[PDB]
Amino acid sequence: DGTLDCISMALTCTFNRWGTLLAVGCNDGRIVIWDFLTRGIAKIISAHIHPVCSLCWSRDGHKLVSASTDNIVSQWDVLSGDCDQRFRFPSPILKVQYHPRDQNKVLVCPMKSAPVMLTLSDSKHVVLPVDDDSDLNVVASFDRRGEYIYTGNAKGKILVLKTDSQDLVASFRVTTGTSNTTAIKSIEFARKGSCFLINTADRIIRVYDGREILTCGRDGEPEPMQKLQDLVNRTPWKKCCFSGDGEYIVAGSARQHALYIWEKSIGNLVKILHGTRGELLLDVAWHPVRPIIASISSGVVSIWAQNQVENWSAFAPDFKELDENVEYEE
Amino acid sequence: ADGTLDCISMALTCTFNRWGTLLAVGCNDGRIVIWDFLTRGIAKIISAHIHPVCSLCWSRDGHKLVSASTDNIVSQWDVLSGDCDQRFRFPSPILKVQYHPRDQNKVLVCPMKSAPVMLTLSDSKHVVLPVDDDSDLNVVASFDRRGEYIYTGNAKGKILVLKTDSQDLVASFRVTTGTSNTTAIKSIEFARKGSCFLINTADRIIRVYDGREILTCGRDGEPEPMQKLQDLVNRTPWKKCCFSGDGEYIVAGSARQHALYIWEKSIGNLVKILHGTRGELLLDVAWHPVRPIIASISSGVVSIWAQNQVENWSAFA
Amino acid sequence: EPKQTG
Repeated sequence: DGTLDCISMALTCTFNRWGTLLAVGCNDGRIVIWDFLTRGIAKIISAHIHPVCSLCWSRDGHKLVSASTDNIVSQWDVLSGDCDQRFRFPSPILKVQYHPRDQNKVLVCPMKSAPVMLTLSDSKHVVLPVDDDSDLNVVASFDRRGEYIYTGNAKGKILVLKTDSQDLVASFRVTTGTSNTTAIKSIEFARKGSCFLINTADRIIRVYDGREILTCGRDGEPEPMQKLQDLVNRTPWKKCCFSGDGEYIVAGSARQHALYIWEKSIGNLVKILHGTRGELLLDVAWHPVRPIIASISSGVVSIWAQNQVENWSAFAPDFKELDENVEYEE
Repeated sequence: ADGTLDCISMALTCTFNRWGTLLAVGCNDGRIVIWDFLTRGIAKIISAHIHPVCSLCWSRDGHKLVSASTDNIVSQWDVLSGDCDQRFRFPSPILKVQYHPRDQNKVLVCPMKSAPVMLTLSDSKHVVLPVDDDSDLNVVASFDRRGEYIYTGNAKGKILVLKTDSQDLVASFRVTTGTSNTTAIKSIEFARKGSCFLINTADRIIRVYDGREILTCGRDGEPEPMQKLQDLVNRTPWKKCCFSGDGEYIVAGSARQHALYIWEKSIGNLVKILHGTRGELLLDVAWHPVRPIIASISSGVVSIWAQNQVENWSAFA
Repeated sequence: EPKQTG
């Protein structure tokens, strides 16, 4: 729908809180920050020697936290390019995430270890509790306010811990209807409200109200607000997330390079965006405050946007853009 | 044969919101078009005036737009809904409307014939500001950056600095030519960083002052401008000028060629000229508050001039 | 001191 020609070997991407900038982690170990206002590069960071597989913006928009494949986790100053701090873990890192209300805390999700929460100023840490003991593969997410941490393991068990104490305050196993378990591949929260979604190995996206889970308490059976799946092709989902307002959900099918978009409330498929057929889908993000979606496939970023009813059905004045490509400088 | 020429709008005036995600554009048909930098298309259209809108200003919080038409009507618009919040009828036309940069309950209106007026909108009191010598034909004015002072300038080159709340004269001076004649003050613009501002005068010289030096000087001072900027080759007069977002550059639109001149403020040096399509009349210019982007309106068409940082790579097959 | 045009 319009790809970015200035960025190559894209691997992961995330918007800042206002969606003026797009941080793009790349296969060459660089973070390239693209600017929605100038439609050009804002900042390049030489961040690793190994591919950048995970990024997260601090709430104040000044810091980036990244993870390599060398098991390094670094915090960057987006203005200066400087590395404020750097941690090396045993085993590789799936996910890094700032505490949403406190950028001194970051959550790390290692491959074979339990999840770890750090504080950057005092280089202290917590390893978080774990249910099946042989969890090994566990993913975790702060909730929208950062007062709880949700985890999911390979056996379909969701722990709800309180971020300060790490105390189990709610839990439930996610059901295949049958009774067989199903692995949790990711947990994502809406930017507005209390809803979150779970991507699972049975290829059904489950939408839950966070409060519905707290009420159900320890070892509950909360029922999903919504169950999203593709019953034609039974497609697996590479990545899912909410719209910034939280009432739509996009999920990327790598298998058929397409993005499905449902309504969260009612549940019906609203539309499917098809990219080229050669390419493999790597990442998807939804703009925090606009009907814009970013896609990475085969190292190319694609922006999908939606303008309102007008744009010439309204006989508006003409807009022309004159762009002056200049060389990136620090 | 014709048809769509009848209803397509001409842009006449434009202004960025505080973060430069939105460009508000006023048109000949009274509409206000809100253009979105993030999606690169129109977000909203406000059906605002019966007549061309000529002045526009965004509130600090981004939710309200104040606008002036050729009806001598000053309206406040709620941008999310598109509803009018409040309307004023003036006698004589309006040159300029401006929100107080820190308190959007106050609006400065500059009528052509009259002296400038400051509205409080929670309750609609106005209060005329003082004017010297009563050449009150063509008084221009502007809040300074934080809105503690209003700066006025008249057709005889007299600049007053007034306290905003108390309205009391705290500094003044008179801008003269190299021949000790006065020249008319055509516009006043403050930068978004620092305390410098600029004036466009009828003698085709943009003067840059430090507002700190001017308060220091007090009533009937002689402060000298930090910079005097002008077309040395063609002596073009200036339709409109303003600072870059950080205050280090000044753009100035030629009233006689579709051309934008850009100087570095500190050393007064002219670094580039943007030539629009030949033959068009330049109507407005705005520098983006936080980016190297300039919007300009000429012959009803909006132009976005943007620098885009790229790397040198390109394809080989 | 450049110039750009169009």
